[PDB]
Amino acid sequence: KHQGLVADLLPNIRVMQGVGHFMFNYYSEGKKFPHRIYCIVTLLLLLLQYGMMAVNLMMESDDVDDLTANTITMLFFLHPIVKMIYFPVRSKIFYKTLAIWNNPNSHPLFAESNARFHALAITKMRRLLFCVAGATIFSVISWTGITFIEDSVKRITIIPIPRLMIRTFYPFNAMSGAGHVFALIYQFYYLVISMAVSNSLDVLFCSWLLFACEQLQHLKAIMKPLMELSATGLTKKQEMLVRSAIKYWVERHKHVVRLVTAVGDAYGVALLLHMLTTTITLTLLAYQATKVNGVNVYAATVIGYLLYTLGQVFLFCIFGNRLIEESSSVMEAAYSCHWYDGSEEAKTFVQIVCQQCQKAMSISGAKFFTVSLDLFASVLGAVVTYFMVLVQL
Amino acid sequence: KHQGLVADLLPNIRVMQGVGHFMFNYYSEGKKFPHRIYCIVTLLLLLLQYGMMAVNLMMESDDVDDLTANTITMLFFLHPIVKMIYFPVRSKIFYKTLAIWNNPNSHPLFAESNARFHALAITKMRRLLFCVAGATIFSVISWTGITFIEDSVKRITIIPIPRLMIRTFYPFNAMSGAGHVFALIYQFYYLVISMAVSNSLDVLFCSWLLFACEQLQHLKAIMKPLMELSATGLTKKQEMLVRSAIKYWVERHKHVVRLVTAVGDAYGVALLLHMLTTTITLTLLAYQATKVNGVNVYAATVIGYLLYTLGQVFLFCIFGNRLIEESSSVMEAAYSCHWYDGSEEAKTFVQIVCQQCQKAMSISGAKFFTVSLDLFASVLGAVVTYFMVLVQL
Amino acid sequence: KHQGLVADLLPNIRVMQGVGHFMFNYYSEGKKFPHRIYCIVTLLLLLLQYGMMAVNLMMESDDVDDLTANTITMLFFLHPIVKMIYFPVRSKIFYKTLAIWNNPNSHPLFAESNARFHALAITKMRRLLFCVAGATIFSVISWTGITFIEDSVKRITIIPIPRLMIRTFYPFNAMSGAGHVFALIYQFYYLVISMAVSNSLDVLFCSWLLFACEQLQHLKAIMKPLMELSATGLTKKQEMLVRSAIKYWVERHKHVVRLVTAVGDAYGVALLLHMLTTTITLTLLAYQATKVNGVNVYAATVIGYLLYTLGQVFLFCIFGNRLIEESSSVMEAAYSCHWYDGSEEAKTFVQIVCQQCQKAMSISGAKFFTVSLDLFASVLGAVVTYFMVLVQL
Amino acid sequence: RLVLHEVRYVLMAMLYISRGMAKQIQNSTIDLYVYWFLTFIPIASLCVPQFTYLVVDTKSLIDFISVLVPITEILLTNGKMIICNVKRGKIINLINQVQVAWDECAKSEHLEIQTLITATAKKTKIFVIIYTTSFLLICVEYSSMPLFKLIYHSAVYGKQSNYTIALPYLSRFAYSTESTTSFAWTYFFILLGVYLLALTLSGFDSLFATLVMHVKMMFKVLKFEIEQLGLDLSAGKSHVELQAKLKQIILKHKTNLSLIEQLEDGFSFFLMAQFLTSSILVCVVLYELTMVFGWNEDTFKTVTYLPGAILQLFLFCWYAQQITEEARLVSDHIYNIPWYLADPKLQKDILTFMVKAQKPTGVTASKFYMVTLQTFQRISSTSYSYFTLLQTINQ
Repeated sequence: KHQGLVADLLPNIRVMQGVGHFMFNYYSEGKKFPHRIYCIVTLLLLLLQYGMMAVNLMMESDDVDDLTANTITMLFFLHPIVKMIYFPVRSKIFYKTLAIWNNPNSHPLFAESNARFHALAITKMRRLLFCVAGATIFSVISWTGITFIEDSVKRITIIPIPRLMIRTFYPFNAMSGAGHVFALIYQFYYLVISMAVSNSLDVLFCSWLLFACEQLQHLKAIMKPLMELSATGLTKKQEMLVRSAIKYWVERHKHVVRLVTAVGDAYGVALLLHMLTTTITLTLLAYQATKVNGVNVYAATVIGYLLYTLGQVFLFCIFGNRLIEESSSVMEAAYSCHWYDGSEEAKTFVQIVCQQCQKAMSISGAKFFTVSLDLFASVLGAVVTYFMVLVQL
Repeated sequence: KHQGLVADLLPNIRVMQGVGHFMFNYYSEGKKFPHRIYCIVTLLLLLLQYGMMAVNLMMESDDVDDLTANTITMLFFLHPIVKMIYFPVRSKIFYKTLAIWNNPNSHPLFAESNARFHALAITKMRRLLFCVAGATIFSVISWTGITFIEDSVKRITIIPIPRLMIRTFYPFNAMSGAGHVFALIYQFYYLVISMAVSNSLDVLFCSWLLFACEQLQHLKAIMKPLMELSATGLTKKQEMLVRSAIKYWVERHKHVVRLVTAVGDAYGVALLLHMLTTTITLTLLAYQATKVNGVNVYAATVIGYLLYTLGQVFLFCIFGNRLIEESSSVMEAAYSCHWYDGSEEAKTFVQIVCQQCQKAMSISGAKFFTVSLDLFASVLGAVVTYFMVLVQL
Repeated sequence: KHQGLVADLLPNIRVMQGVGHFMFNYYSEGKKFPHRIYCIVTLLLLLLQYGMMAVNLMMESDDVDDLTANTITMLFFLHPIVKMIYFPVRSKIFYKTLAIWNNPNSHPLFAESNARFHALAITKMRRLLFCVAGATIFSVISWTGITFIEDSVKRITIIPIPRLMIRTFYPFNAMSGAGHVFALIYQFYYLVISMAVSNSLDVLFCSWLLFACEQLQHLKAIMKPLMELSATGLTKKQEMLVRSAIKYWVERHKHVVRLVTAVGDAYGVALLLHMLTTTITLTLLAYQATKVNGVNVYAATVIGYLLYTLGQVFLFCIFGNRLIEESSSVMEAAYSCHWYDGSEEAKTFVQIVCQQCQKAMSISGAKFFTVSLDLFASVLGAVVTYFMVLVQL
Repeated sequence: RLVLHEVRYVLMAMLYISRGMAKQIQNSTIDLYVYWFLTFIPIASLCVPQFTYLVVDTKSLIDFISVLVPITEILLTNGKMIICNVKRGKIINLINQVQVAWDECAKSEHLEIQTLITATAKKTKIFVIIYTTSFLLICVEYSSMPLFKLIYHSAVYGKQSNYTIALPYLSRFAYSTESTTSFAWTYFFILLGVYLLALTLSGFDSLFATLVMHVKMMFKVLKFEIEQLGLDLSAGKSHVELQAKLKQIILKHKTNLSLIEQLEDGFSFFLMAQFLTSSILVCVVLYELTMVFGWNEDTFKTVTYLPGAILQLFLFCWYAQQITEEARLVSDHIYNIPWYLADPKLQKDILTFMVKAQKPTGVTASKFYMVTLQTFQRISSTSYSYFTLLQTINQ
């Protein structure tokens, strides 16, 4: 919890540890033992509820609509389990990534901009974490309220059904007795924990991306005065200064590239699994939306599911796209200085940088796609087209 | 069987010859005559069996389900026939490709890296060949077992049908007598030979691609010390040494480009035909999967067909994608050296290499598409969408 | 006739003028007045037949299938009329294009190569024309052939319909000897003239593209001895010789670029209108193919329509794709020479040429799209997808 | 002088800017708040009543869609009002920079630049006039048709006319309108809102197109300067003079790139919302036409709603295409000079110039895509595919 890129992200690491995202790496060994059991317990509880959910879906397969709703719930709550199991297996690469920026470069002339942009990155990371936490809390409260404003009823004739936030089969009578209140408490805990683990892993990915983008911003900001330093014939000392500045710029850019590659390594398969689950979720959600008539509870539930799913996709796409834009705009930043007035070394450096910048940095979901607003647009178009085809038929 | 790129692929060549892929080029002429007849015989038998399958299609056209199954089988077994005929007509370009790496360049400083990466390439080719052979054997065994676990019955009333591994029409009574065992043996041989020929040609293509990729890796690994060789002004001996190293690097890169172009010329039309057959196979398979209900034999057969087809496509796509990725990453490797400390010739060499690497090497199916994981993703999405539409209708 | 690019294309120009394609530019003034009259008459005749077809469409609109057939024929025969009217209005730009290569560059060292490639171009052009001519003739014959092997009958009861090659309404009897013979002769003339004018304009476009591609081939071929001339410190005479060679190369490349730009300006709107018509043609043709059930005449007619339409599109796309490929191969060939042994001017020339060639030459349908095999693939995929949806529904 | 003169007039007529005719327009908060207050007028007079009628009084899907199309157009126009009010500062700074560039160019001693200047001024004036006049005519006719009907009926049939006047649009208000005073005041506010919306549409579309025209003129001036550098190369002038001339050319290129950047920054969200709404409206109207195909009165309304949408899309697509095309052609212009006659250093500077000039530079739609003519082609293709698939799947 000391070296760079772990001190900056320490609040997010603490959230993830608190919810149960393992990570037995960033505290004193004294807490190493107890926390572990807590994690296991949480996992077990999750699985328990998940299993008790799946069992319900087995006897809810007589009809199609209830089957569709149960399947959507199961996929939505499969996301967090997949993420929670995914992290520990790849903890090696995750810890390699979190220790990438422990020993960065330094130059006297660019220390001030470096510090300014580091602080800006930290502030942006904290803001993102708080915003996502607020969204998660709002979603939990909305679920816990909608489960009460509506009416619990089963259509066959009318048959009362236990009023619970998540449909589930329980060995006990979870209708009116203390089993009812126990079930509500357990389901509330399940909702909070699942949403927390999923969104916290997503936020860690996005925070890595934000740090990379801010480092690119600093690189451009110092690109502006680097040429002025070169422009000025020149004495040996000035030539050495230009060489050192160019070395600093190139090495910092290479460091940013290393960080981006490590982030991709760490999270590509997670992105692929997320999108695979999403696809089916969105298909079922389009079928469900085909049945909406009015502004009743059903519409609220369908819109909530669609909004949460597309919001996760949209966060990923936003930050991938921002990385792409900064990496590309490096060239514009390099062109707008007085490169024609510099020395031969500076002009060649600008040339090579401009050649390099033609390809934008990006994160690929296991080489099957890249995260960007184009991906979000394609997903949205596909779901809209499928919904139109459904409604026409 | 002595010169480079044939000593490396020699197990592949021997397997291809043994299965009956003509190719009367890489043994003592004394064996040229016998082997030839063997090849012809195989083809005849293949076609013979193939014909008797098509005949069975004609009298099974009363219904649509049997017609669909017969057409799927016919295309699946059309693949190997097309490949077997395709090789001899284009054999000249194949032999030209296999002799392309007979006289590569050599530099004292980069000999160890070249040897290491050549050995790595050879090991990877051997691993790929063994894995593909194992998959082929597994498929053959699965077919031969599933034909027996299931029940041979035809529906009108219930009509017993011969228990054969492939639906076929035979002039004799291939149900109980020696005809039954003869048909079983003949069909086992047919399956083995067809799968072997198809997969062996594909594995040769993939081995070419692996060799190219490993050569690119060697190029990057040696690019790292080349600049340091230039950086140090330089005495005339040093300039000659840098010129020699740059000449070596550029010539080796051009050689890899030549090899990639030769592979593309050799196999583009084969890729086009393969995907043309696949398209219809996958369409019919989606229609068939629409009829699955349970975990009975039918589901197993359909899933196996889809798995095999998508596996062929996936193999092609993964190796094409690897070629693209290595060719692109050459630019990153060129940027990441210490060029800012090098001389002017080295810097111009870096600039030109980056310009060249702006575009990535790839293999196209007769300019009608490129083989990459994007193609596999598009195929998978198309089949999934068609299935969804079919179930909706 | 005595100037380049109109001497080479003279057979195409003569064919165009012969079929009535205006272009009163390339003969003695004595023939100016007669030829014009002929052209007008042809157009008149064309339009008259067209009108006589449209009237029939009015009385064959109550039914839906014959409406589709009539609409397909009307669009097919719309293509030639649009091309015929299009040429004269834009004749100025066509004449500007045909006069591009009247005064080209020349260098003593690269003369021989130039001549060879020039000769090559002419040969290819001739071949193309002949091939297309053959195809055109074949189509006509096939058309006539079918019109006599099928049975001329209309379903209401069976009513005998006049046996003509095109469904049309005529004031004449159109069934007795005189009217039937006149209708047959007139419709044969119509078919020949329409196909000839359309394909002649198309072939002119494709021949322009062929000439451009061969010029690019010449530049790539001669780029090697240019560098070897640079490589050798040089004396003044060698510097001047290298400068003259570089000037020749760059000027010829710019001339090719100008030719491509002029071709695009001349033919963009023609391509746009062609594809606009072809889209509706292919939609109606997919609906028509939905009704094929093995009958010789109907299946043959539908397959002929589809083949002709896709063949026109394919010709345009293939020649555009060849242009793009040659443009990029220019960079590829600029790389593969002994620049590392050259001087500063030669290396800078290589760098600038490669940078310029990073963007490929292309022809766009008035900037609404690009003509390449990708466009043909898109058209084919759209028609196939629509057909599949239609058959499933 | 005063680039975008007619645009300044039309903006002033909208109270968007009170001192438009100044050489350096000023952004004053008074205009901001006045324009916000004006923006709230059409919302209350047009948007809310029409939306209420759509939600409540509609009885069938056909009526729903027919009422939905015009309401969607009005909502889009109000969104344009709000977006441009928000981007006021950037838009005004862009206009000021364009004016500065034009003033710098107008001091030229070369007849070619003067001809370019005159052609650009004439083009902008004519385009603004035609577009604004046509849209004002359309909106005024649509709004005031019943007023003219009343006047004509009163004049012809006197007091015996059996004609009762109604508001120009199908809408429902919170209060009654049977009273003459309320009816008159609501009618006046409806006309005020319609006038504001029409001026918004015309003025902002004209501003986008005219800024594109001026950027194109600047690119042509850059082309002229590049050609002059080529002539100086042929004439064989010393190295320092060629360096200076190339430096000036690069500075001009940077200025033009800055102008494109400002235009994109100011109009990205405008274009995104425009394209989204137009495409969705096209799909909806195609569906409606399919449901009511054949000879009848309903088809007329859809046939009228379409062309406005298609032409509005085409305008933006065409001018974004022009921006991209010129930015690209800079590379050809710089390649065509006799650079091989210059010593290697100037050739390397030209190489960096060319590397920058080749990058696709244009105007994006909220960064989702770059707007060009291919965007219109894609929208048209999707519309046609949707139409055909709808017809087939119908039965």
